[PDB]
Amino acid sequence: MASETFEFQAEITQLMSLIINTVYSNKEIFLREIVSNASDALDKIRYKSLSDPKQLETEPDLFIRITPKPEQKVLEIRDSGIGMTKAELINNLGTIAKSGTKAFMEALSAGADVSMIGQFGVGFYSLFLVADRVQVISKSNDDEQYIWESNAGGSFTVTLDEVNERIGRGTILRLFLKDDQLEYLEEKRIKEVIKRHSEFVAYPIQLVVTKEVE
Amino acid sequence: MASETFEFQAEITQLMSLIINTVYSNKEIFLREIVSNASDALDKIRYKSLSDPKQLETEPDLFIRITPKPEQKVLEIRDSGIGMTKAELINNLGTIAKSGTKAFMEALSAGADVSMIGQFGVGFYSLFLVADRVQVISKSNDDEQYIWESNAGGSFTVTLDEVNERIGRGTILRLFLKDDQLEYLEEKRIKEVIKRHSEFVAYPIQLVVTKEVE
Ligand SMILES: Nc1ncnc2c1ncn2[C@@H]1O[C@H](COP(=O)(O)OP(=O)(O)O)[C@@H](O)[C@H]1O
Ligand SMILES: Nc1ncnc2c1ncn2[C@@H]1O[C@H](COP(=O)(O)OP(=O)(O)O)[C@@H](O)[C@H]1O
Repeated sequence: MASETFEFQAEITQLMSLIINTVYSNKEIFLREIVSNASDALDKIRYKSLSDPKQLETEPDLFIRITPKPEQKVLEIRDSGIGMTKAELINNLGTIAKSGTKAFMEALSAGADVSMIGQFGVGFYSLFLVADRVQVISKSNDDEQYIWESNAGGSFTVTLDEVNERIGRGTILRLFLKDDQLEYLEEKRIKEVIKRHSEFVAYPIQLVVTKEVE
Repeated sequence: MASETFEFQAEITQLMSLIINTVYSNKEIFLREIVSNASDALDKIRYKSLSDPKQLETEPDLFIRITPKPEQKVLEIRDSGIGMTKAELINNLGTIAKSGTKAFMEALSAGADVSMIGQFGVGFYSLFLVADRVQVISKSNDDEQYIWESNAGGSFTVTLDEVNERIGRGTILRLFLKDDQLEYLEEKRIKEVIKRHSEFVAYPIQLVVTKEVE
């Protein structure tokens, strides 16, 4: 299964190391951005389903699910939202200019809290506060399952997915956490971050935890 | 306290008797539109509060509250959302052309479900399925409390509010129910309608009920 490679729009590349190369204190904000994005994609499929009810049948349950994979130093965040086709992944996650990218960077220079990233419509890129590599695994009703992958350099890849679990519909954000941000694999830390910043979310937030039988 | 009178945009007046003069079966949909509008106004104040936290201090609790007043044949639906100033009430609730009004009426003629009214951005006017008169009582952080009132004719009034309970911030939709839609004053009916159409709402929905002490 052959990967295709794409270049990021210049300012997005600039943003990603303005982010991956911050001191910044309040790195936990990366999870509120993901949950907020997940909730929007779930909004979209629900809104779409108003006039096309069958769109929901590929995955009738509407949820956000967080799954630590400590052996792999990975945190996953799944939603059963609208998903992205191959062309959406390429268009929406890097090739096309985002309206607020340059404005956000300008605001950051002037002293804005990184927390405002969401208000500039580029909150997706905050994942690079905690992760040096990411896969977005996504299944839209309108396409096959694909994997988009980035290590914050100037190119990303998109590959037809023949290696991951089948998602009915929606997206898995798969974060390869930095060796110093491994706290985010912990059940108590996750819970704490969710209650602080994601209080008004209309969908269940599920946490998957593994325990030894004693 | 002197009322001012305003004329509705022509097509809105047309819509209001296309609605108040329907047979239509599924009139319960009027409550999902109100809850959806309440949730949006709560979204707006929360979104606004991201960069102006003090906006929330006029009413720190974020809620939708439904209160039957059977003696008056009234149903109220309150939210602690962003509210509307006098100028917003005049602009947003009747004087200015809404993008979907004529399109909705055209779709209705072709056989669309009245339920689609929300998708055309004119869902507010569905209240006239069950009510022959309405007051919108509203308090924005940016203005005094005002009352907008309509009986579905071609004019509405706006009055400085010196007669209703003070709301900290937000809106009371006060419906004067038709003599044949009094079922909507009933605790069990309300509950049933809410669970069917308002399952993914991020705010608590509170129901106020009066019971005799036995
Ligand atoms: N979980 C997801 N499901 C579907 N689409 C997504 C998801 N996460 C991000 N996207 C897409 O990426 C775009 C960029 O996300 P982001 O930078 O947070 O900006 P926005 O404010 O538009 O969400 C979104 O508009 C959306 O189309
Ligand atoms: N509870 C409320 N609080 C504040 N504003 C409201 C409320 N209900 C309605 N509005 C205002 O009236 C407008 C018209 O409502 P509606 O016809 O449902 O269309 P929309 O799809 O814009 O909500 C809204 O955009 C909003 O500005």
